[PDB]
Amino acid sequence: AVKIKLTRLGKIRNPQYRIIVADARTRRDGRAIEVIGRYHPKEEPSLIQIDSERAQYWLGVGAQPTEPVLALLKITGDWQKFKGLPGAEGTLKVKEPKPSKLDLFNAALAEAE
Amino acid sequence: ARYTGPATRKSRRLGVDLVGGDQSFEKRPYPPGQHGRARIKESEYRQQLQEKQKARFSYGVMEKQFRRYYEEANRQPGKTGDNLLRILESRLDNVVYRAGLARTRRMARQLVSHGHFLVNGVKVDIPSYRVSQYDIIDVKEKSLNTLPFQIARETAGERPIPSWLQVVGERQRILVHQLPERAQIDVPLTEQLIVELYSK
Amino acid sequence: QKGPKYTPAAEKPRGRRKTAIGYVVSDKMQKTIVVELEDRKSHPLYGKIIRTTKKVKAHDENGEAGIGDRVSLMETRPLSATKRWRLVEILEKA
Amino acid sequence: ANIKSQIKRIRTNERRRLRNQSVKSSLRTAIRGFREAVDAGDKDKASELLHATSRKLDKAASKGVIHPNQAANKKSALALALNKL
RNA sequence: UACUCGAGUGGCGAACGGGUGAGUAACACGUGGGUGAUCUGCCCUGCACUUUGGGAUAAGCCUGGGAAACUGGGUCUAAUACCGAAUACACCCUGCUGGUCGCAUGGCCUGGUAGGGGAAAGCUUUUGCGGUGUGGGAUGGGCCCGCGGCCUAUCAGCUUGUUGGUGGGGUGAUGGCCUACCAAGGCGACGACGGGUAGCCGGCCUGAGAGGGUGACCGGCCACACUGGGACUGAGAUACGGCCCAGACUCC
Repeated sequence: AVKIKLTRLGKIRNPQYRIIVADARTRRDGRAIEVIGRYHPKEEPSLIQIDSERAQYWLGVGAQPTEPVLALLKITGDWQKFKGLPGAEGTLKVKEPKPSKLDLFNAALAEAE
Repeated sequence: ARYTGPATRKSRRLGVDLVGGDQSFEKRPYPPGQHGRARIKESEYRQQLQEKQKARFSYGVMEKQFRRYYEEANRQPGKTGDNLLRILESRLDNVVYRAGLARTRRMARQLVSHGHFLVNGVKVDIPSYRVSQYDIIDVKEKSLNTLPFQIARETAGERPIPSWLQVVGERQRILVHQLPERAQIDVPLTEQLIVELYSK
Repeated sequence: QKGPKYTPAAEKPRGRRKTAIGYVVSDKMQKTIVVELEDRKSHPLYGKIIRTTKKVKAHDENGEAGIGDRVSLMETRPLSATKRWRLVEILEKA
Repeated sequence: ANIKSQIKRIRTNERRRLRNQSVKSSLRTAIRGFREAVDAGDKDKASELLHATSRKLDKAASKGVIHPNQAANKKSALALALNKL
């Protein structure tokens, strides 16, 4: 089937995966049809970007993901947004944005003087 | 592979104060050796060579890494010579030298080499780190009991601090506010001949 | 509750074949003619605009077309080997 | 020969081929008889054997032995030459 | 005893993946199209269903033959395997016919219509799995065309299944793809027919730029699997770790 997959990218230590929707007879880093999301596990809260509408489309036409992707879609609620069991419940931890460069250096200035 | 030879050597060769306290330079500005008195041929090439020679020997970097910085400089949208110089001045060790915590350019290189700084929560034993705007350079913990550096922080009356630096730290905490620009730098030979050489 | 057994298929735009417009040279076979089509390209190195020549063999079920004509043609599925086009209408007589 | 699944698959395909050779041979007998009927002009026997051959083609395609498009071209030729004779 | 499981039947996968670039100057590749000229297991989506009947055998057991590889017969057992029959009348063959869009054959209105046929399988005690035909999807592909990409007339004639047509056969489909027959036609100076070399491309290197060289890695196509052919099964096979045959080569 047209399985919704993760494909590897990057370098030897820190992988970064792209969420693709392609045929099962492809290879691990081969040709695709549509890159639709991604997933950066190497940091602990693990960035996840998922174009929801297009994933819903591909689940409608007759895709069939694998277990890890299904886990991600259930996290975000995309599977739950397709099946409506409780509702389309976002469990997604957007990462804690950090004190920016400007605020940092202004804090330095106002603290030191 | 860091340089190792005498600072006096290149100094007597090309004839510039770069170290500052070089009484052998004052005593013998002529080049050294058996034909140290002898006369040299002039050209465009010799001048354009001597330019980068002086610059990169002042700052420690090597020819090829200077060429990498050059590739970035003419990759910029600005103009090659002066933006190369801004790139080249953006180094960590040169910033702290102009802050004046260190006696020699070798000494600033050595300080940053041995990991004696502590930048925004990470040890940085990187003698070529690039410092953009708004970089809070704190110094590490054990920095206190370095004896010649105690004397340094106490009576640092050597070459002044330029405009684009400052210290707002009782712990000798040096900070960037703007970047260097050539109108205010006023350092030896300008990089137009360098541009013409590397784009020969 | 019982869904519809049937569902019509989406409206598909039946594609637009090309046409070519040439001068007939022969009907010395049966039900087919040879047409010397022409195209103005540019030489992709020296930029000059170039007239070229192209034989193309066509077909008519009723044998309307003679020699020394100006026709309209349309592409279609292969009628047979080295037959690929068809006549539309004898277009500017002579 | 070296994979055991392939060994099992060998003997399996041998069985299958045998079956399908017999199927096709039977169908070929049917059409040969029909053509001979048409060719001698037993229009009665033409239909009386066409019915047989047609059911035979239908259940040939139904077993997936041959494709319904093929079976349809066959039946079409039969029906047309019966209409002409 | 079945948690389980040697071997066996039965499915399913094995055609993907992985490698090489000898051949190939070819719609093989790249781009842009066409299909009223086509197939699609699997995944999903819908609709209607899933009835009945039957034989035999592998294994196992007995035994023979051969050095082994392996084969033979007698006996016996089972099914989602094989074989029947009955429905479907959504599908398919043909006849008559209304409308409609066309780009010609034609396509469409599950068009109507006299009429002929075609399906299937049961296990399960636990998130429960299935099976049949049928329409609509999505994915994969097969076919054709335009166009672009080396050297060489110290390679000028080439062509007889070649060129068009008729009737048939053939494939999933158009088609000299094959068949008997009718005409003699076709290709070529814009380089046929030949020879030499060579996998193609996104790309890589250089260059101010054009352009030239070039096809490491990675990604996508093509072709190949000791040499040369062929077919099978099957949704789908250059069927690398399948078959057959003829060689060559190594072993018993």
